[PDB]
Amino acid sequence: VSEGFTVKAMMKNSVVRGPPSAGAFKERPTKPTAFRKFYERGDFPIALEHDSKGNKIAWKVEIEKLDYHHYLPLFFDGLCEMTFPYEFFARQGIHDMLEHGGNKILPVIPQLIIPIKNALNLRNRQVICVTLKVLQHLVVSAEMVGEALVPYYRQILPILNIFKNKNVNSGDGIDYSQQKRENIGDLIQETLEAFERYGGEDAFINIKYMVPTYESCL
Amino acid sequence: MFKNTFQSGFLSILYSIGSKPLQIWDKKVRNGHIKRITDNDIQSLVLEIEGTNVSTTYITCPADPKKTLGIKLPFLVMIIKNLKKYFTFEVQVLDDKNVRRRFRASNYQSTTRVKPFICTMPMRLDDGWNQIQFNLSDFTRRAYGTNYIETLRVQIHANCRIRRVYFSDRLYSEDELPAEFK
Amino acid sequence: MRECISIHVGQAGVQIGNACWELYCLEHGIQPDGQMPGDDSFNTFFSETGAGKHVPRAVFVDLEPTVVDEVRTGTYRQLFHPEQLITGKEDAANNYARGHYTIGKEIVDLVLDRIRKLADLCTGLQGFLIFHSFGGGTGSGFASLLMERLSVDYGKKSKLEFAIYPAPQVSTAVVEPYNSILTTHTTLEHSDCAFMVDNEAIYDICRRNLDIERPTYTNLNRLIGQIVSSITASLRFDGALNVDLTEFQTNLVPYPRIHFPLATYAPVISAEKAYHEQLSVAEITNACFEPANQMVKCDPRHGKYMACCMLYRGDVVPKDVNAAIATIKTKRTIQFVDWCPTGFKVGINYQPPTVVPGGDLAKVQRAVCMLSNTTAIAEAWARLDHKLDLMYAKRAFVHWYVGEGMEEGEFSEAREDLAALEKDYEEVGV
Amino acid sequence: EVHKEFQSLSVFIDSIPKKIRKQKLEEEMKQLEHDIGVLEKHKVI
Amino acid sequence: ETIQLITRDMVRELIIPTKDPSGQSL
Amino acid sequence: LRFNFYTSQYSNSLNPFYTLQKPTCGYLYRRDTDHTRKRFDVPPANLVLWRS
Amino acid sequence: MREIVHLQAGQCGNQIGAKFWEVISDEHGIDPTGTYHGDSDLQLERINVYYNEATGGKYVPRAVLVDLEPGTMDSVRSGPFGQIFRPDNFVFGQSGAGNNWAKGHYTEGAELVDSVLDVVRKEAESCDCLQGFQLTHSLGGGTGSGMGTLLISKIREEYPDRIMNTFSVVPSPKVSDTVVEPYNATLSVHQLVENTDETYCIDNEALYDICFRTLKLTTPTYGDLNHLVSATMSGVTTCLRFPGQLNADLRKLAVNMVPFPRLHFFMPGFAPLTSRGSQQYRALTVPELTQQMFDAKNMMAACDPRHGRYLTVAAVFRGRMSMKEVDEQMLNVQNKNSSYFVEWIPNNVKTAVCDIPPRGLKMSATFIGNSTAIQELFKRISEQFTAMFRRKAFLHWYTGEGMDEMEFTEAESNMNDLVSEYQQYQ
Ligand SMILES: Nc1nc2c(ncn2[C@@H]2O[C@H](COP(=O)(O)OP(=O)(O)OP(=O)(O)O)[C@@H](O)[C@H]2O)c(=O)[nH]1
Ligand SMILES: Nc1nc2c(ncn2[C@@H]2O[C@H](COP(=O)(O)OP(=O)(O)O)[C@@H](O)[C@H]2O)c(=O)[nH]1
Ligand SMILES: [Mg+2]
Repeated sequence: VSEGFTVKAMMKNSVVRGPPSAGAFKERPTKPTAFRKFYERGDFPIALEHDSKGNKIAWKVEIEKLDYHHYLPLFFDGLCEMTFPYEFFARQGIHDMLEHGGNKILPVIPQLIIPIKNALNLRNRQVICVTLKVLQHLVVSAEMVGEALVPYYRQILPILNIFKNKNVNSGDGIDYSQQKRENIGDLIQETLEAFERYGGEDAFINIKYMVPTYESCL
Repeated sequence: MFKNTFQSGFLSILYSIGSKPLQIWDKKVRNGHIKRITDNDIQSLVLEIEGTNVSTTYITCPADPKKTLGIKLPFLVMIIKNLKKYFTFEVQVLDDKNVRRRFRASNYQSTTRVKPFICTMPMRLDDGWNQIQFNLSDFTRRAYGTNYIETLRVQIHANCRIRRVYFSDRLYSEDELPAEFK
Repeated sequence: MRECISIHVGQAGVQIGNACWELYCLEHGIQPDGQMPGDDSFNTFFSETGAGKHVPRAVFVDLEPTVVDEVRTGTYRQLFHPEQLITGKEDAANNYARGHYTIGKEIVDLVLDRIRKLADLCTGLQGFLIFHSFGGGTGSGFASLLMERLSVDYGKKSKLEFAIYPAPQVSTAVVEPYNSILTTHTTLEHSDCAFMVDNEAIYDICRRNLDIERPTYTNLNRLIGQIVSSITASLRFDGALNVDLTEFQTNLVPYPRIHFPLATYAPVISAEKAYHEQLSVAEITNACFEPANQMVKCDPRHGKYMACCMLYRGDVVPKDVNAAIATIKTKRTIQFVDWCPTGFKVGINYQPPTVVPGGDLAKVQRAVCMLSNTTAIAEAWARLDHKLDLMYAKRAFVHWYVGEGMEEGEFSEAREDLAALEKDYEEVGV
Repeated sequence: EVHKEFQSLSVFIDSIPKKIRKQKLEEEMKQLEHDIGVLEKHKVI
Repeated sequence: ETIQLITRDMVRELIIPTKDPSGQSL
Repeated sequence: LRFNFYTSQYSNSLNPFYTLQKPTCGYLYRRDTDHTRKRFDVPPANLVLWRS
Repeated sequence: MREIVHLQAGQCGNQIGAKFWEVISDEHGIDPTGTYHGDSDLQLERINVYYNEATGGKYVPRAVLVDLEPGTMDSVRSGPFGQIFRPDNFVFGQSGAGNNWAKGHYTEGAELVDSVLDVVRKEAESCDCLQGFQLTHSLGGGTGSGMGTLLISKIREEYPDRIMNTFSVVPSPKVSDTVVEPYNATLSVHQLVENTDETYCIDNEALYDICFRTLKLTTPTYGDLNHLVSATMSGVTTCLRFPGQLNADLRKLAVNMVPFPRLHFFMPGFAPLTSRGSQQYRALTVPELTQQMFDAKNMMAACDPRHGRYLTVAAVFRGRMSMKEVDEQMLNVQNKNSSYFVEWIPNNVKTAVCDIPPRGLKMSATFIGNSTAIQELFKRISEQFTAMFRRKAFLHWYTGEGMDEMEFTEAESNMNDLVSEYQQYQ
């Protein structure tokens, strides 16, 4: 075969090889995070009660009087684990502290970009759908959050450009997995709609600069 | 096609409820997809078609390119969900002068050029679901001197949510229309 | 995802667990090191790591480091995790208040961590299994704290107790009429079901049905391992009528006050009586109803059955099951209560009972375990109440309890509580 | 030849050897019936 | 082979059984 | 033009009436058969993730 | 054309659906890998009533498999025909109800019901013209008897005009399988009446009697009973799939068989039942067929009919058969014992003829019958309810999920009235 731009390739009948590969669309190897270390030592005030109707997290302290500058930026880093208990505990901790996060999510927004991207930089589809769901939850559950994320669009959107054209060409087959919202590109579409909806008139010029095939809604 | 059919008060071609909706339809998709979804606005199945290029992916109403379907019904109604996206659809009609003429309705147009093969016209839409009304006889009466005898083909492009594309003999109000056509 | 967590309290509980987890290691083939030479039968008793090592989902708790050190330096020392077994410093020594108020107070925070670190590894865990003794201090005082703390802080899930009831004639200790009264008063509102066993009945079973003199406690722990394996067989092995861990309390306890059935394992036959006796179903389910073949010394002739739960294993043909239960219904000698006319529950497993080397039971192919709650169990509480009336009349060992934080009114509270439980027991069977 | 024996069984079957004998005769007859009916379906093998 | 029965609303294709035995071969 | 190979696997009848079941009864027992519980292929209904 | 939606809830319904889809796959010639492998062309023309089309020629069974614990669909996946079932049609929790109506109807079975409703509505609109629904479950349990009855109460409000027949499991006369079935069964049958128009009542003792007396099988399992049930479930929906000279769909068997909406309780049978030792001594004729259904020992509900009186009687047949003789036989069985039919209807028998027999058979029939003796199933369940409610036996397990006390009184009054209304036609 031919390596490339050489005179072996000058042959009228030669076979040249392509470039090797790139790391895009392939799962990047995981790293140990702070969540397991802080959990196995007994720091988090949570304990799983295995309810029959679906599992629910139990808080033995009052959630409305917790430190959101210490728990939430480190609960967000727990999303990057996919073993079994830690992903559930981190996901439901983020969901149950965003639900009761009245006027306490605004100052901690610059402290949670790094765990969000670090969880998003692993090319696992389940963790990406989970992070997209919690990012959908993040912009809605309070006020003044959406336009506070506007200067951070240039560092969370690059991985939101990868899987947006991932969907299913099933023809006339109704998607039996519409319940389990695992189609990643559809989720990216609603998440970008949510980012346009909250964020003011400076939103569109910031999804456009990052994602070039977006289209202005609203 | 559809020559030995009665062509009643309403004639339906596409429907998201059933076994094979795109049986007589062609599936052309390039950088897009075709799929069916239980909708969260009407609690029923709706055809879904979208792609990054609006002209590459579509569905044409006779599958065979040389075969054409014949509809003598004058009015065209289609239920589409407005996703605030680029959506075009185009018909082909016959005249008493035996010329196949086309009408193009484009979401990204604001102008109207009339020409002896295709007359392009703009299109606006409301928020969500809609009943877009088309009188083919009027469109062949104002732009063109002739009248309408037979519809030949209809095309639906991407960035849209199709349910129940049909033809009707006359404008049916909300009362006389059966509940399965809403 | 059908896990369960077994809690063993005291040197009755840990000695039961030592021989019960041997059967658990043998029915699944778990090596004593903890390796398996896709199977999902061991998930209800074992967990997996990346290196293929199986760690059991149990806790062995005691207040002295003596008997647990036998496990820690015995055969299975690499199977259990070191921190999964909880030891104390000085035992309660046949005292309820010492193990319930002062020295049971510091250890509960060193056991709740284990339960919470163990339950997080289980997704669909079904409940809790408790083995402890009334006749001691750790298994009666420390276990009562565990029941109270779980029932206030763990939810509406299940807690079945295989408690070792004191024998009616013989007993080891002498002050256990106090601790049995106090534990029964404590847990009769913070529990859902509790099976009873006593050791004299299993003694005369091993002497009569089996062919040896002089059995040890290891010869008694094997039958407890067999009954606990037949109880949880359905979650581990396939069957026609699976029995989950949720419908023992749904089927055996009608009322909040009565939650005390009996227990009986049917094919207690040595390998000598195995090659002679027939190999059908009907003659072994006719032996669970013999009062001599019982694991609690009582007669159901003076009592009435409320509900029964028969679990079968092996080549049980359901026609013989149907005909045997019908012929059980035909007998006048077994009489029932008016308000439970059906009375039976049948669960069938496709797995024959496994054979433990060093055991004394034969290699049998069918097995029946029967759990019935019977009004005749009220005489056991009646004779224990008579014992407490003879004891408290002369104020016998009262000073051993008030000296560490037990009030005088707790005696009256426990006595009146069990008097009310008696009154309810005779008002149930009418 | 197997079915010749099956009609010579007891008319009231209660014991365990009679039961197991009926089971093996039924298993033999059914193995042979499956083999016969599989081959009889066509002509080319 | 299949024959197309195009009616109003519903479009159905129906198959025609053939008279060939055609055999099999284990 | 049609193969349809042998199965050696009885596939339910009514006139002879043998029912295809794994052996769990008399005669055909074979005590070393595998009556254990296996691994599935579908997760349970985790409704907490399905809507989030 | 007229597609059938199949519902199964609980482990009894799951085993029944495991065996029912072992017979339909046999008769429509469906491989365990999901491919047509038959040798005819009559089996492919109306295959849409049970199998949707998948990419690659694959035929998946259109059904909903519902449970609340993973302890029984491991068996249906490990079964011989468990690979054709679609993964997304499985909906199940982790901790089950455990012989409880209150849990599986209000607390556990009500949170997961939105997933089952979503799966049903997503699947049911994939039919071209839906005919109706069919549910197999057990009243004596808690998973089926709560959750499937919740589905019964919800889908009927969803589509208020489709056919809903059920294959229910009523209790045994003497042997019990659960101590609390006088609670779950009555609380399910109180809700069954106002939503269903046809109820097939099956019980296990009658099937044991069938498999022992009429069959000479000495070691029958539950699968040998599931096969006998599946014979009737395939017999009922016969004419939908295959042509003939006298067809009958489920609407045909609904209009013809109930004079009143509260009289929709039925009890089935199956015609050819010859032992292996009685094969060569008996001839498959229509009189020897028609003798068996009007005999008590060939019936799938443990209720002797000469206590009662047949109101409406249905019978479908199979195979290319003579017709003058079958009408003669029904007239003879109608005119000999005139005391076993009511006198205010002259023609109580419905006849439908197909031409494709079940495989390995040539002549067969399936009898669906409403009568008066089915009351004996409900009278004793009411007396058991009175014997248990007068002592408030297991009531604490039911009030602990958000139930009430007057609801039980209302259920017992409605069931006593349903009891009383059937008795006037004796
Ligand atoms: N069947 C059986 N009974 C046991 C066993 N070990 C102890 N017992 C019983 O337990 C009773 C005494 O209570 P224990 O469990 O021994 O002691 P404890 O409950 O931990 O309380 P402490 O003595 O203070 O540690 C005696 O009546 C024994 O019969 C055993 O291995 N098997
Ligand atoms: N005919 C038949 N009945 C069954 C089968 N499996 C279970 N049953 C019946 O189901 C009843 C018990 O159902 P149960 O386990 O309590 O249902 P659950 O609510 O899902 O737990 C018993 O009375 C059995 O007779 C089967 O395979 N066939
Ligand atoms: Mg001790």
